Amino acid sequence: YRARPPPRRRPGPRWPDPEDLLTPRWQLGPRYAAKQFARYGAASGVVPGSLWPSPEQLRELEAEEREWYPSLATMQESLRVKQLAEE
Amino acid sequence: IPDPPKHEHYPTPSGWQPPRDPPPNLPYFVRRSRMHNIPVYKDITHGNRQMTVIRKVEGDIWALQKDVEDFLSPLLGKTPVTQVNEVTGTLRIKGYFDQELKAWLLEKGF
Amino acid sequence: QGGGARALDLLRGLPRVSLANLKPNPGSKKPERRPRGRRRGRKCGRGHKGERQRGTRPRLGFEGGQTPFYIRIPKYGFNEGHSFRRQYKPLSLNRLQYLIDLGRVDPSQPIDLTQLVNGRGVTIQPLKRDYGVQLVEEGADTFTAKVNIEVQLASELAIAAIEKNGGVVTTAFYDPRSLDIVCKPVPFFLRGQPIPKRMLPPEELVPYYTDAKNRGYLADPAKFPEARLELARKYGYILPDITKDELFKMLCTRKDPRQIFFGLAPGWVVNMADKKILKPTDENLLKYYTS
Amino acid sequence: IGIRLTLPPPKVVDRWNEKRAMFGVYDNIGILGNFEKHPKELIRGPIWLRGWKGNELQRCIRKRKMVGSRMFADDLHNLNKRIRYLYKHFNRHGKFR
Amino acid sequence: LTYFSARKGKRKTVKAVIDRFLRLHCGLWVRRKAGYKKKLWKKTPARKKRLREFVFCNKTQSKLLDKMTTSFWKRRNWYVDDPYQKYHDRTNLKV
Amino acid sequence: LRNRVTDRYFRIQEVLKHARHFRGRKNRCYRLAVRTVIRAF
Amino acid sequence: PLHKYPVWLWKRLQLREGICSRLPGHYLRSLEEERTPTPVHYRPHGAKFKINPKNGQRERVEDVPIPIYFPPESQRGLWGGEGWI
Amino acid sequence: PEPVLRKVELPVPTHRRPVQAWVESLRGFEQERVGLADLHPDVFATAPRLDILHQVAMWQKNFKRISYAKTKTRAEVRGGGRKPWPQKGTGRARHGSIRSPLWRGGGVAHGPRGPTSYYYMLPMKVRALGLKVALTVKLAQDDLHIMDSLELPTGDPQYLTELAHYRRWGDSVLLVDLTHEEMPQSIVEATSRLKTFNLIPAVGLNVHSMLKHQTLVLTLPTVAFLEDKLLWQDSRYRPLYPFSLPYSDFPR
RNA sequence: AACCCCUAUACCUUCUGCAUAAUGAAUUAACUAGAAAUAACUUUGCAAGGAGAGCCAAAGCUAAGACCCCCGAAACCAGACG
Ligand SMILES: [K+]
Ligand SMILES: [K+]
Ligand SMILES: [K+]
Ligand SMILES: [Mg+2]
Ligand SMILES: [Mg+2]
Ligand SMILES: [Mg+2]
Ligand SMILES: [Mg+2]
Ligand SMILES: [Mg+2]
Ligand SMILES: [Mg+2]
Repeated sequence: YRARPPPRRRPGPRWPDPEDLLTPRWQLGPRYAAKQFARYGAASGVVPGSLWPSPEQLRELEAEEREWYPSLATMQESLRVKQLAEE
Repeated sequence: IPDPPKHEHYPTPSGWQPPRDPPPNLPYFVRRSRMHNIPVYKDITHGNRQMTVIRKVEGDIWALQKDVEDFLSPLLGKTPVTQVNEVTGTLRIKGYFDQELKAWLLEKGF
Repeated sequence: QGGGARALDLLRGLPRVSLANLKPNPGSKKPERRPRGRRRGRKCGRGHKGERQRGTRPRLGFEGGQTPFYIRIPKYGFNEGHSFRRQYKPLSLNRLQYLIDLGRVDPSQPIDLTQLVNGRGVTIQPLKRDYGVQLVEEGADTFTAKVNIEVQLASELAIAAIEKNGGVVTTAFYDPRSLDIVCKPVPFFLRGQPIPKRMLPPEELVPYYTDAKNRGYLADPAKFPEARLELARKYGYILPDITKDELFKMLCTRKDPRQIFFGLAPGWVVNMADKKILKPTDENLLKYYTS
Repeated sequence: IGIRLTLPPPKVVDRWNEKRAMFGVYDNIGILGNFEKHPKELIRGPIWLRGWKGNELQRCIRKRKMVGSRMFADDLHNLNKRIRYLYKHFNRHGKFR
Repeated sequence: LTYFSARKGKRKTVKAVIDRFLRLHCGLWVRRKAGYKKKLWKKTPARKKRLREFVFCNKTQSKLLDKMTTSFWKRRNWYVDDPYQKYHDRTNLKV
Repeated sequence: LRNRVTDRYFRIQEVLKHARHFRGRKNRCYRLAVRTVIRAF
Repeated sequence: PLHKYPVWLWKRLQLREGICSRLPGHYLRSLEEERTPTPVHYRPHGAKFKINPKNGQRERVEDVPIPIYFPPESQRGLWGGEGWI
Repeated sequence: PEPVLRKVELPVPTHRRPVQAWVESLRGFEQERVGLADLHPDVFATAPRLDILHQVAMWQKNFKRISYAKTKTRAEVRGGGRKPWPQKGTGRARHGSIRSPLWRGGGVAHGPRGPTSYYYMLPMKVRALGLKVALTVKLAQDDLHIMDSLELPTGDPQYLTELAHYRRWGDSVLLVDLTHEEMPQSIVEATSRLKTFNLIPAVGLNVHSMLKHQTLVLTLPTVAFLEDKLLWQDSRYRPLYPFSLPYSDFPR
């Protein structure tokens, strides 16, 4: 006999049907397309502009940053005030 | 793993020496590990069985055993207890002798 | 010269190795014990009645009703908040020197987490709450290499050993996300995400990293000359002039505080497939990543 | 009684049919193929058992997790009872604690 | 104990043990003494001082506390300024 | 894999071979013969 | 044996077949859309992250609605989204 | 005809010397001794580790085994819910259900509970060492033959059969070309009609096939491929992430 | 020399202890009962690293081998049927 062709990794991006009800919902997000771009680059077919946050997303990133990640001066100011009370 | 750079003076600050070239003229050979160190390891079982293993031995391992018997007899005051594993090219000694054996194999050209 | 060749030539005169004359190594296949026959059947090792023979003895730690040992000891916060304590993989000056002597870390270029991980010098586990490497002093007497090294914590004596040899050391903070990326860049690039910004320290760590005595990466550069002079007086060496060295440009290389990688800015997408880098030019995005 | 009175039909084995002759081919597909595929990707069988092993409680838990939404009602009910049964057995009974 | 969880098929840690005992990486377990905060007015200073010690467990208890905790609780940690850091490794211990 | 004993006949005869000269049902019925053959040995 | 499709998808598969398939798209969109109801009988967090007072760490928080029972009589009136608890 | 002289590409340990094999051809019946090939001693002259062959052979035989045997327990046999007769009074043995494992038609107490997997993974380095050992053993027992190519004068199987008989190649021969796509059509036609002469690409080599066939035939390109792949495992760092992701020097 | 002679208190379970006049068993056939972690040990691999991301490492670490039964209540609850 001769051996069957070696099992090979099917090349190129795998884009699933966004209509088939049995497609995993994780294979249909923008994050999945971002991984396809990273693996195959321009051959993916992903518009690179979709890789950065959109204006509404950018507003949400900056809001969560302001609330939870204070500036250097604010943290230094907080340490100064806290240090005086202890002293 | 990168091959070690050439150094003007040996041993290096860390203490590393390369194997001697040409290889020593002995019946056995001790190859260095993939990281270029001498393959002497201490081993422990039962919480109390201190053992030193010499690995990666080529050639006649029964000659290496005799040499290790003669090197370590004065230090112990008696013949060391050893296992010779011809299949795996491994010598096993009862007791911790990793530092002495390393310095001694390094002075042989291995 | 001996046993090695003596085995291959001893194989020439033996039957062919086939699937019919193989066997496991002696001592590798302990036999199974089955409850059959006189020795192992009958009561089968389970004893006679009680709970044990019937398989119904109480849980572990139960003592028959006496208030158990593990319950009558008082609660004490030995392990309280263990999961929010920061851990630092120690890097010894013995281990650093050894990595350089074996060629696994390159002292001719800046050394940060990526170079130590890639040289397999340290193993960082951000998921186990590692916050980076602490440079520990062990091996300071015999350390001779001059390096530009960036760690997260460093001992004064470790700093003295670096700076006595003409090297530079800075302590820099990495948040757990930035730390995970700096430790394994390739997996992050395979996510197709813009390079994030390195976050600032939390308050409790701001004093450490704005202090020149720790060579903190947010510390005032004008205060470094004095602090480097103090350790030289303390430990009795003459501080070298590193501005005179030919590698001085290399010794000065420091990442921007918001920067994870040398030469790459926040907001860039690395295209490893085409070996390209995509930079956004939108003002709102560009302002976000430089802030 | 209980022992057959004639020899059973003789069993002929083709030691060189295509399945036997090629058995094991590509088991080194990773180390010989630049690790593009793992040998576990050659395993064919239930979706919940490919490249994975466990005791019977783990298998039942794993099958319930992965295909349980697709199981027939009688089979899913038996699996629920089997998990509960093995849960009590492995956690509460036995010689060793 | 839970030898096999219903969700993960894994053994579970008894959290009672985590709240009372400290595991050193060498395999020793450290506890407080029972009753060190009870009725101090009737206990002598020598007794009070004994009650304030951090003490080691015996082999049987160590083996028991090892079985009631999973592997996570036996890993080497590198906490910064750990008060117990020097107690994690043994020195000059024969057999 | 269902494994069943297939040569039980021969296991039985090994006892019955020594019981053939006994009297009664303990010269043919294994349950009875096995006890009297052990006692005989 | 296994079903090809998870059982919980069976009702959705039905909407792709028969008369339901031929229903207007805008109506079929309304069915699928399962918007969160306004909180009525529970007080929402108001934030996605909160500081855990016990250990002082920022943890994520989620709003889990309270199951509401609407008696058939409520379908003739206007209860403002209130029901039985 | 200039000899085909193959030298080893990868550096050989100074203390060791290469081993050698005749280079042969399948273009004629007597076309042995077409050249002389150096072989890397660490791949073709490693310690004969039959215990490692058994490890790897058993991992191949079992790691992909899924058992589909299954029995019903007393919980799963039809019916059997009610207590057959009262606990006391009848003079019968006491029974809780007619599908206990004591009853005919009852459940199975400790039967197979498939589907059952047998998956496990020998460390990669052990799996690579088993390949070297099998190669070392084939050479050492004169069951290895290096060819320059696998081209035949014809695609007729009888020729390949007669050629093996003439050269004393045994009953089973394992042909290894470098690539599936670039196999000569002649050897493809001959081996497809045969049962004991099996043609595989280099990536399909394995301990179970090398042990099953008596004779192992390798083209010279295959040898270089094998030396490269197997000696890589001896000099590699511990991984930082799967070797399928980009590395500095890998692949090639 | 079949028997006569001599020696010889079925078996299982259960017990301090059973020829026990304590349990179970007419007999034959078939069926009918030890399932797995923690650690350790043994045997390989690689080794200040190991592991085919994660996890461990102050000779470790990977892999493997080897380990924890059967039948039995009176009940309790839910939904049907009378
Ligand atoms: K009696
Ligand atoms: K009695
Ligand atoms: K009685
Ligand atoms: Mg009766
Ligand atoms: Mg009594
Ligand atoms: Mg009786
Ligand atoms: Mg009784
Ligand atoms: Mg009776
Ligand atoms: Mg109740």
